[PDB]
Amino acid sequence: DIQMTQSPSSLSASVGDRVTITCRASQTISRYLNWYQQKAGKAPTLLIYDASRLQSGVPSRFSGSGSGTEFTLTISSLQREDFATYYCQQSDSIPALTFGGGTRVDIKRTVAAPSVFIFPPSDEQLKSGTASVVCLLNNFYPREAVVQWKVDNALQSGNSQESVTEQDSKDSTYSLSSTLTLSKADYEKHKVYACEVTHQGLSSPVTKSFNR
Amino acid sequence: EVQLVESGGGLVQPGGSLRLSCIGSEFTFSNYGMNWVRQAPGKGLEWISYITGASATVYYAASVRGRFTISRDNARNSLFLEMNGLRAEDTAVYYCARDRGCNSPTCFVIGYYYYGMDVWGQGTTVTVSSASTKGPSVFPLAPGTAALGCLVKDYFPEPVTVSWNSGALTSGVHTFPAVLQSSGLYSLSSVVTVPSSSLGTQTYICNVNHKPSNTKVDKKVEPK
Repeated sequence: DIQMTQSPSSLSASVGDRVTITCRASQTISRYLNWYQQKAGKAPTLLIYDASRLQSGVPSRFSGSGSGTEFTLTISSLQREDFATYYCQQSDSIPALTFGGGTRVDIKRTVAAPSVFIFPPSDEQLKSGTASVVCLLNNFYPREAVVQWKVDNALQSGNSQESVTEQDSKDSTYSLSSTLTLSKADYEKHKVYACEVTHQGLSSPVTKSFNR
Repeated sequence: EVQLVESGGGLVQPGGSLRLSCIGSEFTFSNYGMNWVRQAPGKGLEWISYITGASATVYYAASVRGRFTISRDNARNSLFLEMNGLRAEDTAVYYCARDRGCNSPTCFVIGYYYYGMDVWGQGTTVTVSSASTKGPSVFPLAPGTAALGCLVKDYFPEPVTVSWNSGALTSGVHTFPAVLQSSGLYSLSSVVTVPSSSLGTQTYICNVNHKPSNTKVDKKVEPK
């Protein structure tokens, strides 16, 4: 398949900013390159075809350029309705028609470190044999964040899952919840439970912990 | 306006089959090549299949692994995707999309895929799972700002809803997307930040509703 490398994966913008997104194809595709917009909860819509031609109804602030392997989508002066995810797609070779990985355009605000909270498992849950330990990273920006779990200073890998909220409509932040799952039997064999958070708003990682 | 409407999504067991439908309106369906494109939860767009207007050519992405069949009934303005050998990783929203077919401002003579896909349906959701319907267990996340919450664990299928104090508490609430556990059951958390000074005095109750299992739970969350 032709591989499409789309950059960046995440860009923050303010109303009025110019935005540039690039797409590079692994082999030449002439001008057979399209761009789509996908708003949260909606199907994609076609913005540009033939590298640079605007679909009817698309505002003039959108433009596309390039041929061969290197292509660009530019928004000249971003408006509120343009916060969305954008995708390139080559239409030179089938199968497979291939999409870039997407560019998520979110609302710019100042950096905000997370407030971090750790929650032990409840006694009620432990009665049925599993322990969930939860780490909350509240109201941070930007979205990139890393959580590392430690149990008696042993790094835990493979036994946690996390999810992240959508950007808050009022304060433009994100929040993240991570759950470490272990058996009650293992939980009761260890003392110190810790969540270590790395985030751009902190010049060193922050750890929250409890002793069982 | 010109539109496409998908249907047929739902829950199917691994190894099973499912037929999706896509009905077009207000255009001459037989003139256009048609596509299926899918999007797994939180992931990007993946093209999966193509059929020409006259049905004489079909293509499939390698990820189909030659398990699916694309077809159409132009007399009923309908495109179909017959899926077989389904696996958990086929869980996604499935979109049907029409070829633009030309690079002119208005397309009268329709070619192939070279100029993108100009009309998309709203999508239909397919979930592939062997799990059985099950209501959640609700556990406390016990608490000058304090955080508290509820862990809504081991339920199937989606969705669950969570409110706090019967809807009276909305400020500072974050209800997170569920995660799919290796057991095949979902788990989610809902949290709220509140003044620490309110902890001895204000009651905090999370109201959980899992309609698929008719399970409702009200959990009062207090300092341990």
